[PDB]
Amino acid sequence: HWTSEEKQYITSLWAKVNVGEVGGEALARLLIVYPWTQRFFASFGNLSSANAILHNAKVLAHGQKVLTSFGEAVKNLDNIKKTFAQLSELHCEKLHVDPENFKLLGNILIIVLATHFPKEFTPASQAAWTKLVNAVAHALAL
Amino acid sequence: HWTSEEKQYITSLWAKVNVGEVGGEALARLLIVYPWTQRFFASFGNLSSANAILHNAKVLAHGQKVLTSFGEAVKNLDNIKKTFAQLSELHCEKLHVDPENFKLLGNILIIVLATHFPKEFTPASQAAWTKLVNAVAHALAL
Amino acid sequence: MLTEDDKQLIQHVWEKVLEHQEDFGAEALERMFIVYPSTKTYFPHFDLHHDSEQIRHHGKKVVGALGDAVKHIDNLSATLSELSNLHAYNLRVDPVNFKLLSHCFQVVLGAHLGREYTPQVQVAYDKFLAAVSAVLAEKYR
Amino acid sequence: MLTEDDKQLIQHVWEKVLEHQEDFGAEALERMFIVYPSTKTYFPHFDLHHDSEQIRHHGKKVVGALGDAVKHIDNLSATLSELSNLHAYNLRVDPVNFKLLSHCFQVVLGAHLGREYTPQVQVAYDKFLAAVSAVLAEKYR
Ligand code: HEM
Ligand code: HEM
Ligand code: HEM
Ligand code: HEM
Repeated sequence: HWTSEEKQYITSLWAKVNVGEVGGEALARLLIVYPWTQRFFASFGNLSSANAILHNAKVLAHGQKVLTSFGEAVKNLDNIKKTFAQLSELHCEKLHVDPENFKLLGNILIIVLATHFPKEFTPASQAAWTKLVNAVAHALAL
Repeated sequence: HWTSEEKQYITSLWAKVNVGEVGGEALARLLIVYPWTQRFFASFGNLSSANAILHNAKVLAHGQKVLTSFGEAVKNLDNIKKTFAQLSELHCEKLHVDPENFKLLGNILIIVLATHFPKEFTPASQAAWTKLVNAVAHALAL
Repeated sequence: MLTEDDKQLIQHVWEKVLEHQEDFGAEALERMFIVYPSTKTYFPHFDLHHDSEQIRHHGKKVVGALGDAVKHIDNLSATLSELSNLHAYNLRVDPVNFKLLSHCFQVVLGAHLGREYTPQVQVAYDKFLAAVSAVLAEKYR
Repeated sequence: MLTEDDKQLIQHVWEKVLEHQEDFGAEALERMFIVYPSTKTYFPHFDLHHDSEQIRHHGKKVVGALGDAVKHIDNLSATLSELSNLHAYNLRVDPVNFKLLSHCFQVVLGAHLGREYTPQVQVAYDKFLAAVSAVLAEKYR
């Protein structure tokens, strides 16, 4: 499972993360880089362009909630499966989001973290965080 | 989990399956339709063409073993994860086969079963068998 | 790339499909809906019961577009331009779903062709269906 | 499709990459090897320790090919034809791995660019890297 070193790469970097900023970034990037994901946010209003998306208050607020959720994995690295069970039912049975999109959001978060923490986001750190988003993606695909 | 009806769609169709024929078919098709998979079979000799692959004794024998393995899932539908644990380590740590290829082989098997059992391979049957190969692919990706 | 042999193998199988565009299209759609239930959310306006008029009418339209693609294999993008704008801009179809429908179509083909759906035939259709899928999703790139 | 704006955003970032082809290439390769260890099996002949000559020399070659692709974005297939035959016929590279390396390259870019790796920049490079990946794997279709 998680090695003490991996857990350190995760907890130490997350303690510095601006959840609202990174969350809004990750979600806006998901909608912009993989536009079909916009299908699930018809109620968020104008998403007609990259700029419209980056200035969409609802998109930003939502990303904040998403990254906050990721935070619950960081804070309980050994019970990720149990922690996301509820959200798993929500995204599958209720929202019908193809699991592949969970992996894509994860990849986006990895890139965002890199742009915010170039010095600390070493290859080893990336390995630990990639393991993290993958575990969340796995738990949600449950 | 598995509904009695699903288990029936699996066990009843499998009892009629010619393991050697379907196995050879599935493996030959994997190597032909997704040629990069040939990378893992350098010792099997000539795979230089579709015809060469279909007449490759080693490819045929191997498919037989693969479908025989699938048979172990059919025969113990509730312990698939435990049944393939050994093979999971083999394909990952030892062979380093990307998990995505497990899904591709599964899809191929679905198509092969359809060409052999058109009458019995109804949409409902396909649903049960798709659930089966996916579970095997999941257990192996473990 | 699609070879001349691929095209010939495709045409031989397709003239059969053309004789029952509605039956094949509907069967491929229903397998997708039943095997991959998440795809049903794209059709809330459809009565999705077996053989509904909407499913049959739509199945024929899908087969019809694929037939046009077969006819203009060297000019896919242009030929499907209107459909590409539809699936991307209007319907927001997840690329993954094109693979699901392509796969279900191969199952229908395999079931109807029996031993004639050889590995060579499967390759040709895999190449073909993947090319059509790429075009119907190019608006995302 | 890649727009003119995409190309400009790509070029602006790339002239920086060109100043350290070796550093960037090696960093992208090492992240792939460390994050996705399965990719290392393609390089058994390589000394894979951090900054090995082989990794550095190869990283520059990869960046070099990407640079050529940037220069001939409208003629990718032909430009990478030799490389496409290599990765498919000789190396048998699993298509999935092109996505892994493309992703690691974006991480390197994001790390080096900071807030300049905007969503618009990411889109352009995503489109670009996906197009290059498609070509390097077209021999499978
Ligand atoms: C795998 C990473 C993801 C995590 C951790 C996550 C987490 C969450 C959480 C916690 C909520 C509830 C919002 C609230 O607090 O009210 C939510 C809602 C939602 N998510 Fe995700 N999500 C993920 C990926 C995705 C993906 C990939 C999609 C599809 C593009 C998606 C689509 C949605 C939608 C449509 C909602 C409903 C929001 C609304 O109706 O306002 N999510 N997610
Ligand atoms: C997910 C479905 C699969 C199952 C159930 C399966 C099962 C097996 C089994 C039981 C063996 C041992 C052969 C023996 O009896 O000695 C084996 C070997 C092997 N498999 Fe798979 N396999 C699967 C998919 C794959 C895929 C997708 C690949 C990659 C293309 C692959 C590559 C190999 C290789 C290289 C060997 C070693 C055979 C040799 O060295 O002769 N397998 N597999
Ligand atoms: C083999 C790939 C596909 C082809 C060739 C295709 C072709 C078409 C065509 C020609 C139409 C318009 C029919 C008309 O004019 O009445 C259409 C409509 C539509 N398609 Fe597809 N399609 C494909 C895949 C998909 C997938 C994967 C989905 C998502 C599950 C999808 C969802 C839809 C929807 C929702 C409509 C609207 C139809 C209506 O409201 O009647 N399609 N498609
Ligand atoms: C961004 C996509 C890629 C590009 C542009 C690219 C480009 C190249 C180039 C130009 C060479 C030849 C170097 C020379 O002439 O010395 C090469 C070699 C090679 N590539 Fe790639 N490549 C890519 C992705 C991959 C991937 C994903 C893998 C698999 C993990 C891979 C494995 C190899 C191997 C094994 C060699 C042989 C090199 C040697 O023996 O020195 N490549 N690549």
